[PDB]
Amino acid sequence: TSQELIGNCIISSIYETYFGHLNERERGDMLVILKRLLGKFAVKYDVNYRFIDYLVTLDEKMKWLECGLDKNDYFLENMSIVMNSQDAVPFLLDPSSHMITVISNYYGNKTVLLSFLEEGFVKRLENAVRFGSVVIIQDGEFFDPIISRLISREFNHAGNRVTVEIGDHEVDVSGDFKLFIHSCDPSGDIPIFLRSRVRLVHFVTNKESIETRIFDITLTEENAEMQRKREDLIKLNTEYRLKLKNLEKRLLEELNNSENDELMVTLNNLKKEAMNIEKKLSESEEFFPQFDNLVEEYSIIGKHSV
Amino acid sequence: VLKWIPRNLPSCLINVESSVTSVKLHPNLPIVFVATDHGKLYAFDLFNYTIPLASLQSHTKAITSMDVLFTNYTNSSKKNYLVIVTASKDLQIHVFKWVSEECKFQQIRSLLGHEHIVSAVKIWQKNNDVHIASCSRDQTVKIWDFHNGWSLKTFQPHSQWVRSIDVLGDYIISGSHDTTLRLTHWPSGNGLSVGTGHEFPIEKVKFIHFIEDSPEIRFRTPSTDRYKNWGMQYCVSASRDRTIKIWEIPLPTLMAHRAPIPNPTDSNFRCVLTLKGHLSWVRDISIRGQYLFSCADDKSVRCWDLNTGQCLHVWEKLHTGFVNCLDLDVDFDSNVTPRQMMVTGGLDCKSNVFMR
Amino acid sequence: EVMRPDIVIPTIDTIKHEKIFYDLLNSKRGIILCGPPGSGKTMIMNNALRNSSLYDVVGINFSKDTTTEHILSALHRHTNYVLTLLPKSDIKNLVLFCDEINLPKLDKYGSQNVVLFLRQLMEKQGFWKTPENKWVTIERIHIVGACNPPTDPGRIPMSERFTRHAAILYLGYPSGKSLSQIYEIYYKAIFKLVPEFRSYTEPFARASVHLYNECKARYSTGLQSHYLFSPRELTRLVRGVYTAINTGPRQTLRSLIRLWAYEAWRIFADRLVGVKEKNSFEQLLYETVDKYLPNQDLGNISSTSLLFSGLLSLDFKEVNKTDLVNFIEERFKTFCDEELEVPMVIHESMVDHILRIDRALKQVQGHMMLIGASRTGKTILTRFVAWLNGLKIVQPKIHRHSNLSDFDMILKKAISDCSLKESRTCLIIDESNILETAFLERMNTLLANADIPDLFQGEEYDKLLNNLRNKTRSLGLLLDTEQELYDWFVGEIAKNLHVVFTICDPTNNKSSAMISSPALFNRCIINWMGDWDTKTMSQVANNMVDVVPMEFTDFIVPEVNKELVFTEPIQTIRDAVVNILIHFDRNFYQKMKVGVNPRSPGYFIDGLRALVKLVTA
Ligand SMILES: Nc1ncnc2c1ncn2[C@@H]1O[C@H](COP(=O)(O)OP(=O)(O)O)[C@@H](O)[C@H]1O
Ligand SMILES: Nc1ncnc2c1ncn2[C@@H]1O[C@H](COP(=O)(O)OP(=O)(O)O)[C@@H](O)[C@H]1O
Ligand SMILES: [Mg+2]
Repeated sequence: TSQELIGNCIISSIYETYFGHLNERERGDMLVILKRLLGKFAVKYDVNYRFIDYLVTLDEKMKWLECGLDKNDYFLENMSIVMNSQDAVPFLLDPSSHMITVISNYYGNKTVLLSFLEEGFVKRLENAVRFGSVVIIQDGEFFDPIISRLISREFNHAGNRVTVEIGDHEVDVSGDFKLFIHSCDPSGDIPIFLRSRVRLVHFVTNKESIETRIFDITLTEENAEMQRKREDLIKLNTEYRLKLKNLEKRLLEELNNSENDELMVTLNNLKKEAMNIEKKLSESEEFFPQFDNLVEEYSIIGKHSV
Repeated sequence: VLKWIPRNLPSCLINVESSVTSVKLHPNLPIVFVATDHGKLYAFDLFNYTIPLASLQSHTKAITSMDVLFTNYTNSSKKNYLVIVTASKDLQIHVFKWVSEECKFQQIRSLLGHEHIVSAVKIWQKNNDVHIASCSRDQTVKIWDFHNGWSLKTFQPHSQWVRSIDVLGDYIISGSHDTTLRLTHWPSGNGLSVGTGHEFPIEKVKFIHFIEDSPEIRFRTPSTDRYKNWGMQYCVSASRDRTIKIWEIPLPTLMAHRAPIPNPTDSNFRCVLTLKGHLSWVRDISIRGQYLFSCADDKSVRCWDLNTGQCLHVWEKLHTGFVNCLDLDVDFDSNVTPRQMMVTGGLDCKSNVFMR
Repeated sequence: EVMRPDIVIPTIDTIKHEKIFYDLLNSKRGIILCGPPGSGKTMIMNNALRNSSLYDVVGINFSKDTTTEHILSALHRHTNYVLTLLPKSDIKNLVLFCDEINLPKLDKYGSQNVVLFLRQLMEKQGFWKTPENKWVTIERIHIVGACNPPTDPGRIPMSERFTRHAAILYLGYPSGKSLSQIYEIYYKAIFKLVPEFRSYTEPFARASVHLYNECKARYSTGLQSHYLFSPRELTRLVRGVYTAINTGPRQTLRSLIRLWAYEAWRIFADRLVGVKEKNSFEQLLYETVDKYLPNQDLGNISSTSLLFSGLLSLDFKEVNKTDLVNFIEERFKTFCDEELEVPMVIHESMVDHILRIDRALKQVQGHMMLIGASRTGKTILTRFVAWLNGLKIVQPKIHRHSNLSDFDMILKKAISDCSLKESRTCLIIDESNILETAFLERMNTLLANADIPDLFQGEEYDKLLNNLRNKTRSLGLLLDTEQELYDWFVGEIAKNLHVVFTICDPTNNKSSAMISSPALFNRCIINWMGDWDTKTMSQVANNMVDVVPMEFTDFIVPEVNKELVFTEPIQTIRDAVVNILIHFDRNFYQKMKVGVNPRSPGYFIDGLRALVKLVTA
């Protein structure tokens, strides 16, 4: 797993920047050509790689699901591609405008709604960047170039405090400030200056997403117990791995030295947990071919639907 | 003996981990202090340069300027020690005390009040009273006293940020980033005159002091009885326009036992002499005898003359990169012995010293 | 004297045209000069009238927004009223200049106004005064014109009712022999500076004329819309060679040829768009030098092998690449310390472009246009080079809810700072900074002329004249008439103001109209930033990835084709990462059907930053 990490980092980093504004089919095709291209240049990647299972832990995944995001994997990886931008200001493009509520839930009361069409926009914006509150912007198709310094992050380190120039006067910023842009027009013309400096993420629904959602509905209604078993086994496998790691930490802390019953009990618990891990892996090994058969069996319904 | 010229080759070599920003001289014993960019403060001996005498971290950011003074307190209880003040980019300056017996640094006090990075510091003594002057990017030329450690006067000479200052008596000259100079009265704060004529920001400025006896100097001797009574004759400035200009000080509306006032018809500097030939920005200047020494960013240091006004000697390729600072010994004060060495520092993490 | 723009070289064609033009003016007939934009109609026009003792010149420049008030103001400065209108001169008949007659726009009902006014003046021999309703009689005032053919995209065809009364002439491009003689005289004048190479006047004139001929013949307007070559480019080449030689060191023949090749690179091929087109230009330069100059010891004369700078010394001489890169890196670190901080990486192409922008900016009345994709480093490079030369950045902060008013204020403030306060300014204009075509017409007026008279009228004009008189008296110059003050002011503006344009997407209609404008395309130097070639991307990736350790796995060297590897031949894993990223970027841009649109490389920098962060974690 360590002769393999640099291939897995490049497939994940390239997933963040280039795949923002592509749908399911183009993402699949480009991921396939990336895997073939990595194979051409002899860098080992993961044949069983999944972007969500590589970067989206179960805790953040559940926290994002409870906020209001749909259970589709595409929206999950797009929420990941948005929230994992520490350097470039992200662009949110959803005609439904459904995830303003989601980001409000994630950031709590700190979420402050603003719009480019407001007249007191600049004053409350400089106030918000002064206190460092998270800012949500609507109607990005009418981008105002007065925030060009914020968009490209052309700050200057004046002393120990970071400083930006907005409007016609010096203003101060704080490290807890984050900015988001939401738009409602999928075909709204955007300046190339804004487009090339943001992370254009498309929260739209095409025919390929129709096929994916039809397949999801068929799995969650036709055979729902097997999908529930998948979710339960994934959760218990993660919990069992965490408990095994905690038991090993207990064993290593039981070195003592400024054998005993506590150390032997810890070793027996580790033995039971490792046996449980082995049994869970053996049971899960013969469970994914059921998914393969279900995919090969529920594709005509998707083709007819599209 | 005052007409000494360093030879064509460096006497010794000094290696530092990072780039050199300031090189000074101990005015009594052969010890060279070398600044860094990582904030480290070094201490080298001329005859033993392999191993530093002391190494200390006192600033989080880069150190820009240094100053070294030896006190002359009239009382025997206050012994004569060495004070080293280093100004850095960490919004703070630190003051060191050198000890001869233990050969180690000791921080005395740190002076705060700057709103931005400080670029220059100068130390002086008029009559049994040590003062520390500094100028920063916040356009505030601040003055401190050593014993109290409190500010005395804060003022802006220029709208754009000041870079380098020099002190003499009750008068402070200050270069700036708005390609102009302005003298200020130290106690009152009134700008006596404003100099203009450079086409680029000023790097370093120092006064040209008088001399007691010399055959013929046309740029250090007094001109009239008014200037003899005043005590300053010329000032020299260096700026990023590849030139060094020596300027006269205009007369103020001076009155006995009163603050000087600017002359409405004579409150403007006059460019006297200019020197050209440097391939890049002149970075630092130092005057000794009748010879004006200046470094530049052309990997070279040049030796100019006050009287005839051209380069007698040149030293190409002194370093791999830019040459940052030069310093000499004070010749106009009888307390400081004008002994013969030259010290330079480069951006290529190397330093060089000149002996004999 | 080659720097001043009022000079000609008398060949057969220009004297022939001057003779027939005196005949046509003396025949009481209007004259229209129609020809290609580089034929020098204005040049020969001003040469014919300025040297004349029988006619006078009045300066009018038509624009899209032009009314008869400008014509009335211009004629009022040279004529008098007695109802009869007569010129101030009693012997010389006034001749009324009208260049770019196609430039005034049609009304709401398909007609123009100023051309009909001129027609009424030249065939009804007068006009009706508007407020007093009186007839005007005009006796010895003639009308001349200079307009391009209407085939180019932006010229409005003119009604035959006006061209009825005016004679028409075609000023074709001068042939090979005439250009050879003219530039022979130019090179004799320019080589009077270095008498040691006086015998090389003829081969250089032949080489310049021939190279211009083939550069016109190969790259036509079909490939790109801005390949409008003209002898103006050759004249500007002569000016560049002069401004290099006059501020250069002791000169040798090899350095002479290298200097000429560098000027040719920076004036003919900087607007080329294709790599194969640049290779064709390089082959053309090779064969031209070989054909007309059998000289040996001539090294590589590509763009990256010809670096002439004034920063590294006191004169315009060739500099070593490594010393140049080190100096640029240290100066840029100082720039980021003193100014806005941006993690810019140094590569050879950016050094080449920063030097060509520095060459453009040091010229008097020097203006340039930058064409390239976004996030290619254009405005930061312009600010950096302006800080190098001591210029002042005046960046117009234009928002959405803007109009002509605030743009007029920022232009007026920039002009006042340039003239009154005597501070050089490097004005930058982005593509998004031009909302409507009115700002474009304001730029046309600013650049085609030396100033904008519309910004100073009435009380503004009076206070501007008062401030100009105050500045002139403060400087100590005996100037009292308004004409001398105005000419000194426009000279100060033309000497101390440089505009640099930033254009992101040239395929847009607004960008197409902006680069198709005649008063903007000819004066500015066209530079094509374009997209990064493979070598530049490889250099940037090698300079960005090496900060984090990659070597912890055994790597086998894969045998692949030579054309598939863009980095230097692979031996480690960092080169594998560089190759994999460049290959993915190229395949992604090919499979998105971007077409001939510029490919913004900001995706590559973002991918590299995310890569280094993720591999560190
Ligand atoms: N016969 C000639 N003699 C000297 N220079 C010429 C001649 N013909 C053309 N030129 C050059 O060509 C350029 C044409 O520029 P310009 O007069 O602006 O063209 P136009 O009048 O078409 O706008 C001039 O700079 C001039 O130096
Ligand atoms: N090697 C590079 N060359 C050019 N630009 C770069 C490079 N690396 C990063 N950049 C990014 O490009 C931006 C500057 O480009 P800029 O000139 O503003 O583009 P534009 O002219 O389209 O506005 C910087 O914010 C920087 O983050
Ligand atoms: Mg023309």
